Amino acid sequence: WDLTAFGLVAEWFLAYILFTRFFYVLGLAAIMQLFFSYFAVHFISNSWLM
Amino acid sequence: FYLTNDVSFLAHIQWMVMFTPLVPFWITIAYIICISTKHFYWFFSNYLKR
Amino acid sequence: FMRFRRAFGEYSHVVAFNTLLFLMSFTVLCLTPVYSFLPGVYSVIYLYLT
Amino acid sequence: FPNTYLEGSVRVVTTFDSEYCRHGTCERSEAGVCVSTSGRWVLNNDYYRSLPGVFCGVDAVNLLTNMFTPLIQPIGALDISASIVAGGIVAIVVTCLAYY
Repeated sequence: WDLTAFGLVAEWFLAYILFTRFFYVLGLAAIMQLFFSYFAVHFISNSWLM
Repeated sequence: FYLTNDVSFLAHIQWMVMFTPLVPFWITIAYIICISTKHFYWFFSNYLKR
Repeated sequence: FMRFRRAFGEYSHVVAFNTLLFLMSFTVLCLTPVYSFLPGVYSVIYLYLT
Repeated sequence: FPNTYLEGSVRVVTTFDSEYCRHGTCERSEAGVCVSTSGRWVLNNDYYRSLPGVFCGVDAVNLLTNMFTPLIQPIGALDISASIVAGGIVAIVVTCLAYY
């Protein structure tokens, strides 16, 4: 058996329990990573800085 | 060239950040060659020359 | 390790120069599948530079 | 099919303005001259003048002049072949400056 997902869920739950002002910036980073991984390709062209 | 290295590094970083996306490639390669010749000479002298 | 370090300096002059040649050969090999004339001219220029 | 000036590893094709087609799919191509470093199919239509190793132009002189078009393109157009393009400019610049 494997239980990595349960461990990650427990980590996220314990993070939500220990709520601070800086949880929102981490949630924003996570959702941005998910969004970029989900679509990507479409709106990336030129602009090596981007 | 007529600046101290302490501000020269910041000037080079700012120029590379800002003017890069709107300049021809050969200008950038000439800039890189002119900046890196002073270290290419030292590297060639100390690790390649005879 | 000290004996090997002392002995290495005699062949270091060839070892350092070999790296650039290996990198160029690897780049040419990587660029082969698109420009299928490069291995011919590259061989001639390699022999000329040798 | 259009007329082929050379055949083999290096292929040179000249086409008129017509919907050239073969077994498979059909597309319209503008009149001109096309040359590819590989024996792959080549056309003057869009989506064909984007692939690596494919050169095109209105005429023989126009194609030769347009061969240098990526050289005046802003940086961030080549990924693997950027090294040889950079070297071809670096060598010319360093020679023409440092000697002459």
